[PDB]
Amino acid sequence: AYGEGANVFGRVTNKSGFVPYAGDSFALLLPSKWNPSDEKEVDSIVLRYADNFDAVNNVYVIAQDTDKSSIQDYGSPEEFISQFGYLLGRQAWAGQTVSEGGFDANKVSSAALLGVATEKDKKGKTYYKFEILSRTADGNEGGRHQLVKATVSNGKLYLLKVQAGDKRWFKGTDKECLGVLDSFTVV
Amino acid sequence: LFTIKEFDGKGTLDSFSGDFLVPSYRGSTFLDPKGRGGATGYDNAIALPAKADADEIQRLNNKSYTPGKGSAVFSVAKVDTETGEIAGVFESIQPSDTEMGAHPAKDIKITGLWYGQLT
Amino acid sequence: QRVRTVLDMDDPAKEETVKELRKDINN
Amino acid sequence: GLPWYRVHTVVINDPGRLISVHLMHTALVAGWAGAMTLFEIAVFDPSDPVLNPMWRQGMFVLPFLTRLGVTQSWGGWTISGETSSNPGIWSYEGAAASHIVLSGLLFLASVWHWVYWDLELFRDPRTGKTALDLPKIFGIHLFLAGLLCFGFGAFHVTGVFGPGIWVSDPYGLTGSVQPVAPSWGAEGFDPYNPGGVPAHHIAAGILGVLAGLFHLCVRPSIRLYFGLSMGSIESVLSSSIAAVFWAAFVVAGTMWYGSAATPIELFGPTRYQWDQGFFQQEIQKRVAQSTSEGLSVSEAWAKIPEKLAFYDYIGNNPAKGGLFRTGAMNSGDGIAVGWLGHASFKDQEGRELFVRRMPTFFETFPVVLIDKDGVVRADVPFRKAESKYSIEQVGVSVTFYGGELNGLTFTDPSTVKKYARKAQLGEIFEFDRSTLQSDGVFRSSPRGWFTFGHLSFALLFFFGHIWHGSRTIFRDVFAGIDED
Ligand code: CLA
Ligand code: CLA
Ligand code: CLA
Ligand code: CLA
Ligand code: CLA
Ligand code: CLA
Ligand code: CLA
Ligand SMILES: CCCCCCCCCCCCCCCC(=O)OC[C@H](COP(=O)(O)OC[C@@H](O)CO)OC(=O)CCCCCCCCCCCCCCC
Ligand SMILES: CC1=C(/C=C/C(C)=C/C=C/C(C)=C/C=C/C=C(C)/C=C/C=C(C)/C=C/C2=C(C)CCCC2(C)C)C(C)(C)CCC1
Ligand SMILES: CC1=C(/C=C/C(C)=C/C=C/C(C)=C/C=C/C=C(C)/C=C/C=C(C)/C=C/C2=C(C)CCCC2(C)C)C(C)(C)CCC1
Repeated sequence: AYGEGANVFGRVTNKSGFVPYAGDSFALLLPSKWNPSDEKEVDSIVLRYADNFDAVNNVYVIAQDTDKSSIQDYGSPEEFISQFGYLLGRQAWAGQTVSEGGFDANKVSSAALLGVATEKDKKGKTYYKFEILSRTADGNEGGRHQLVKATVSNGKLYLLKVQAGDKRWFKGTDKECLGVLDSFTVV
Repeated sequence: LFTIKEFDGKGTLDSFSGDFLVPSYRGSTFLDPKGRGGATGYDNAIALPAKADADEIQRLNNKSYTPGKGSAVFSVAKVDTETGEIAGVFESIQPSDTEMGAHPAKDIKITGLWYGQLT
Repeated sequence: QRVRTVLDMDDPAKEETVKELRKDINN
Repeated sequence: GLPWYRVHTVVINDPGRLISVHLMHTALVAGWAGAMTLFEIAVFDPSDPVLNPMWRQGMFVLPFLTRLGVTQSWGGWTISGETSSNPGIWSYEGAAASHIVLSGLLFLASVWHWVYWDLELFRDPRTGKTALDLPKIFGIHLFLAGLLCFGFGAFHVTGVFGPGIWVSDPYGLTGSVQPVAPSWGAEGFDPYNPGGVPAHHIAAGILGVLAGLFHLCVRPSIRLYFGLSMGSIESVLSSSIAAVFWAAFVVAGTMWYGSAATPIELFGPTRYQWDQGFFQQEIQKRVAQSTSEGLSVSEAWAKIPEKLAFYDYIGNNPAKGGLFRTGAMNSGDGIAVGWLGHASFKDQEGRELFVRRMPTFFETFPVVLIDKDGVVRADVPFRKAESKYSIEQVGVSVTFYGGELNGLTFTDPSTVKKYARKAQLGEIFEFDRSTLQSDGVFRSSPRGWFTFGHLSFALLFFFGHIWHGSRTIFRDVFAGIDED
């Protein structure tokens, strides 16, 4: 019964499609429609959001712990991403299958590394940024695009992974996924 | 799956015989009418919450997609040497689908013609 | 004896248990 | 002539043949009770009251015999697993035979009343026309019903002269037929208090006797006589059908939600005991106790009774059956022949995981293993590719405590998956399915079948009450309107 007036003819609210989230020692932009989720597929996850439509489009921030002084000590972007294949998800199939079609041998999952790049930031931070297309034998949603932005700060390895469906990707979740990706600042 | 892939035929112009791979008829992501599969599936009959047991391990607890082998003999006749093309007849024997390991395979004998161009 | 432990142990198996549904305004 | 749906109207104005058809109906119902008892005795297996109780065997009237005191058989066995050396006349077969004899006697009385219908008792002494003084008859019947209700509550269920009624512990472990003291306070209106039954029957019998005396004495008023049509037997039929479906709704709700008069040892557990974690909570509290006292986990799970473990199992849920899944629950999932023990799940990291139990709605439910803090840590995935929580990836082992697998630990995923899928249904048991050729699909409990039958009868009787109230109020236009 606390009297507060309604917003009639009150112009607009924030319709930017993004909300600012400041976690512990990082700040990033989340999609406006995505709900937070308590799921932690990696035990060193400090943040997770998922789309109200489907939980295929998700995003998480790994904090973890590292011993290298900088992510540049991981050799290269390719050598850095070769060590995080468990982010993809282990293939639980154990039978030999050469009848899946363009999937090598006994494989029902594949990861095409579309691009590797190095992005250096205003504060001196350098980020490794990764486009990966993971595709399965059934090929759910035409494959899933993974967006990784990682750097080493303090004494920990901050990593951002954004997962989207390819059907969602050409539907128009590519814009919001890249907006999440390009807003990851750790310092 | 009438297939000839990876056929390694040794022999003569009159007849050369060899083996070829016969892939599984269904992929591992194929789902049975009860939604049991290989790469996907429920792994058991879930419409029967107290029946999906070890006496039907062939149907639900295991799904097999092992590739097989097939034999083929080819014979060459009617060769055009000015256009570099060859005709002939072929004789193949290959196994059938094993569902997904639920039944033994039958043997199919395929006779027919074949054609090719060289270089 | 530890009602909090038995509560947090019945909860993941069944969220509709009356121990979880009772006096949880304090939680 | 008459439509086929009006034949029984030929006894509306024939009190003797109305008595005759009532007597025939009573004979048929008593004969059904006796024959059903003999069928259930012939097919009942009493050798294991713990893991094969009567509600696992499709027994419908056997619980109603056991509820009021009949607990022994002429076959030398007691329903509580003891030995009956002198069952007496009032055994299960004795009650069955008494009902058969009663059915025969009522058949003979029905024949007599059909033949000798033209009794001067049914003639009004003033005009000589056939009539029934329905207010006076209701007074007599209400007086008799009050006397019988008072006697049943003051002598049978109190144990003063009768045997008492079935009373159990809250968790259905140590139930027996006991005398019951009346509860005259507010606790007497506790539905689960057994003491409410004698107090209700004593008080309601006294009130029925007083109201029957009132209806014997005081004639109805002319206004209310014409308003309710107390000269027409069809008005009495409509009001009786109304009262009967009211009672049917009451007994259906009481059986479905449980009460002191519907014990779980006789009718099976209720669905709300599974929904609200009744037996699960009791089992876990009994395990938490004696762990603080200083016992290991291998014991204090062997201390858990197999009866309680069987109660904590969704296959005993009355709301997990089907409309055309017929017969005993044993014909559904086998005869339970042993508790395998509690299954504790752990991952490679050593944290304890619990299988998410299947809710009552779900015919099928995904297997999900959740940690202490509510985070899903493992599952049996539908998509075994790019998965992150499979049993193989997480490294889940299972250890059993207290049962036939006590002390055993399984680490292979093929067996961890099946034990997690079984733990989805609650406590894990071994079932003999070859004896009855069980089809592996859950059946319904006798309380569920009772509730379904009585709710359906209650709605159909609501329609019948509407139809007969309509017939009473609109009798003069039953064949048509006046046209003027
Ligand atoms: C078993 C109990 C019982 C029954 C079946 C009756 C039956 C009778 N009583 Mg009654 N009576 C009794 C006990 C009983 N009495 C007791 C305990 C007392 C106190 C001593 C009396 C004292 C009494 C008096 C003083 C009189 C009657 C009379 C009557 C007659 C007409 C009733 C009438 O007009 O209904 C009313 C008409 C109705 C249609 C009632 C229908 C009920 C409602 C509408 C159902 C609605 C349900 C709805 C969905 C809401 C549910 C909500 C929920 C919370 C309840 C009838 C023969 C009268 C008579 O002629 O007797 C000589 C009379 O005047 N009775
Ligand atoms: C209030 C009524 C009632 C209730 C609740 C029960 C309940 C029970 N009886 Mg029972 N019984 C009853 C009256 C009742 N009975 C009577 C009147 C008889 C005499 C005919 C029987 C004879 C009887 C036998 C002989 C047996 C049972 C058994 C059973 C148990 C198994 C479940 C079941 O009913 O089968 C499943 C019930 C159904 C599938 C109900 C059918 C649904 C409706 C009626 C269908 C609609 C009509 C439809 C148009 C018919 C067309 C079909 C046609 C094409 C063939 C259950 C505890 C069994 C048991 O376990 O014995 C120990 C058993 O073998 N009872
Ligand atoms: C209406 C309420 C009612 C109900 C349904 C029950 C039900 C029960 N009572 Mg009872 N009881 C009640 C009221 C009730 N009682 C009251 C008012 C009293 C106080 C008097 C008691 C005191 C009590 C005692 C003292 C005992 C019970 C017991 C029993 C049980 C078996 C006896 C029985 O009824 O068999 C069903 C009976 C019939 C179907 C009647 C059969 C009629 C026969 C066959 C006809 C006559 C035969 C004969 C040959 C006729 C020709 C005569 C010719 C030879 C001259 C049964 C569960 C007994 C027990 O403990 O059981 C283990 C027992 O010993 N009751
Ligand atoms: C010393 C006093 C005493 C004691 C201790 C009791 C104790 C008891 N009486 Mg009571 N009673 C007494 C004297 C006493 N009575 C007297 C003097 C009378 C008058 C004769 C009655 C008349 C009476 C009635 C008529 C009822 C009881 C009931 C009960 C039980 C209440 C708990 C329960 O299970 O309710 C559970 C029952 C209810 C809560 C009834 C709810 C009915 C609702 C309002 C309507 C249901 C039908 C409706 C049309 C819905 C249709 C379907 C819907 C989906 C549309 C308990 C055994 C009830 C009983 O037998 O329960 C099994 C009951 O129905 N008593
Ligand atoms: C001497 C006679 C006698 C006795 C004592 C028995 C004894 C028994 N019969 Mg019964 N029975 C008999 C006659 C008898 N019967 C006759 C005449 C018939 C034909 C109608 C039957 C048909 C019958 C069947 C259908 C069944 C039995 C069953 C039973 C057993 C349990 C009874 C029970 O659960 O009560 C439960 C009884 C009630 C809950 C009735 C309560 C009365 C209602 C509430 C009255 C409501 C209206 C009332 C006028 C309101 C009063 C108002 C108030 C103010 C006073 C028991 C062995 C059962 C069993 O297990 O058999 C194997 C069962 O299924 N009997
Ligand atoms: C105890 C309650 C009761 C009683 C005493 C009556 C009595 C009467 N009804 Mg009925 N009625 C009731 C309940 C009751 N009804 C209910 C519950 C329904 C709704 C389903 C109705 C709806 C109704 C209608 C719509 C009609 C009547 C009519 C009649 C009259 C003739 C019936 C006849 O010849 O049927 C003859 C029936 C047959 C030859 C075969 C019926 C076979 C049925 C469909 C299946 C078998 C039943 C089975 C054997 C019994 C077990 C079920 C039981 C547990 C209930 C008679 C006065 C008629 C009337 O008013 O006439 C003027 C009329 O038209 N009734
Ligand atoms: C759709 C429902 C409905 C309909 C339209 C009928 C129709 C009929 N009833 Mg009734 N009746 C009903 C259901 C119904 N009844 C139910 C559920 C009961 C209880 C068992 C009865 C009990 C009853 C008796 C015993 C008799 C009839 C009779 C009759 C006839 C005369 C009209 C009358 O007295 O109305 C009855 C009046 C009502 C149904 C209105 C009830 C309104 C109540 C008081 C509201 C109370 C609300 C209150 C706040 C409680 C809220 C509870 C909540 C918290 C859960 C007529 C054919 C009488 C007759 O003359 O038949 C020939 C008769 O003898 N009725
Ligand atoms: C213990 C075992 C007991 C055994 C059971 C015995 C009873 C079995 C028979 C009872 C019912 C008989 C019904 C006769 C039917 C009958 O008598 O004929 C029609 C009947 C005739 O009414 P009248 O008053 O005009 O009849 C005069 C006399 O000739 C009839 O007695 O009308 C009715 O009211 C009855 C029901 C409505 C009729 C419609 C119901 C049928 C529709 C079926 C639809 C199917 C198509 C589906 C397509 C999707
Ligand atoms: C004569 C005589 C005698 C004998 C008797 C007898 C032998 C009886 C019986 C009887 C009987 C033995 C009975 C029974 C019965 C039954 C009934 C009556 C039933 C029924 C049914 C119904 C009604 C049902 C229906 C249904 C169905 C079908 C299914 C489901 C659904 C329903 C439920 C609806 C003596 C010597 C004693 C004495 C002298 C005389
Ligand atoms: C004689 C006489 C009379 C008449 C009466 C009547 C009319 C009666 C009736 C009756 C009736 C009306 C009866 C009925 C019955 C029924 C029964 C007896 C039944 C049954 C059933 C069963 C046994 C079942 C089986 C089964 C099952 C188990 C389930 C389902 C299916 C089947 C079928 C398989 C009068 C009164 C006039 C007079 C006096 C004398």
